[PDB]
Amino acid sequence: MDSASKEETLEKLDQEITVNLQKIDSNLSFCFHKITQDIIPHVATYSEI
Amino acid sequence: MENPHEQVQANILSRIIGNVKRLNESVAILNQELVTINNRNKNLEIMGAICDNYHSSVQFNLEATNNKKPPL
Repeated sequence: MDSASKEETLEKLDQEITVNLQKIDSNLSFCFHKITQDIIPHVATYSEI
Repeated sequence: MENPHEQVQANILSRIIGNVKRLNESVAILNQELVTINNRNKNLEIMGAICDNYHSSVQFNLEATNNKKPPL
């Protein structure tokens, strides 16, 4: 295909791995926020009820 | 006694040999200058390679995420 473009593709893989890691981190942080701020307080409210 | 053409042709041949020598000198200096200029310019391949690599890097970084702006 191309040599400059094959090095470019290796760099593509590097970029994609980085961005996928960032997305995974964001998703897990959202899950943590949902668990800590929403689910547990509602469980406590149900307990009080 | 000798044909004068022979003498005049020997003279002009001497002139042509001298002129060829001068041409050789000039071409040698030209080669030296070209070698020097290429050796000094060798850094520009480095600069262009890194600039091209960075341009490709930013282009695919705008491709990878959807952050590539629309064409103005």
